[PDB]
Amino acid sequence: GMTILSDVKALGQQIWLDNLSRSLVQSGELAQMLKQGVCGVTSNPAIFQKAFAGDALYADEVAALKRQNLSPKQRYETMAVADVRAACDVCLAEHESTGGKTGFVSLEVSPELAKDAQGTVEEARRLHAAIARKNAMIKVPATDAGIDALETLVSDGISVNLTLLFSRAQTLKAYAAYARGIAKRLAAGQSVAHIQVVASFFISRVDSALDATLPDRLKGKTAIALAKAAYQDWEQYFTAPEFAALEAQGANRVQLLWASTGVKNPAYPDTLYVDSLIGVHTVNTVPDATLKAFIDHGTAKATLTESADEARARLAEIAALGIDVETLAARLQEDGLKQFEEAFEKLLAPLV
Repeated sequence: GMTILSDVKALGQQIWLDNLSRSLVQSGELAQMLKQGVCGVTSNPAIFQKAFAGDALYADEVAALKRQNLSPKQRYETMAVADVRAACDVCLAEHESTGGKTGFVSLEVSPELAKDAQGTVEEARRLHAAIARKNAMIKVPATDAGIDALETLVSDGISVNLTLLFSRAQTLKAYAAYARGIAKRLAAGQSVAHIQVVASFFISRVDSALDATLPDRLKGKTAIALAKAAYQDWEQYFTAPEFAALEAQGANRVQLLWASTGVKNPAYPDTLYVDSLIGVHTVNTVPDATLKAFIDHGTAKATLTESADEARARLAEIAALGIDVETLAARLQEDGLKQFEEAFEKLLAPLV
């Protein structure tokens, strides 16, 4: 039942909605979610493509914007920034109530910037200013250029959702970049206590890539095993003396955020990923059908740290089979970028 969201909060995990649209906010639905236990919102270009195509409240806004001398991208950004502003306003009471730890809304930069660190910084600073809300996160793909940009943006005091992570190694590189940016601010006497970063580590796409060729004892296990190992890495990195010296001065840890947590394979229970990944100081962003499945028949238990030995043993067998999860991660990141660019070009066409 609905109280499960609060039960998961008591276990230390925030549940965010992996959807955004003009009607979600305007209808009052988001506000009612923010009072039932939902704690934030994520978007991406595919989410906006679907929203723009299906939500009747965009029609008048597009007609208005087509009367102005604007590029398709600016028309999109005006629409998306307006949705994000409005959602931030709905989430602001939640955000302020925790000292700025919850109640975030994320907006992703253009996919074409993913390998351009300077361009990413420029667009992220611009979108941060355009939204003009303390609870907005700018969402940046975790390419090498994105990790470069993360350090700069953190040093600028901007909260970031670093996305398209599939790799434990790349996630550790992101933590190090974050820490460098925090250290910069502390050295300059600048605030750090409101800077929040999440590392959006993708789940279902790993199983989708591998399961058809895995042996039976591993089908549907790899993504969860990776996530459990990533969380062990997180505990080690953020408790170490190096980070503790920053946390003592007000720095926040990065948090892992489980993304792509809708189940794609009908052979697995629809709550598999949510049920399996609950642990303290994490986030899980879910699509609306998964949110409703979890409310209906999910389970709130601290599963993320259970049986880490088995997770390791499974990852050892994945390697034994010749699957290099680092090569896989790079391929999944590049393919996610291609898919997001396709979605973005698809949403821009009707805005010409």
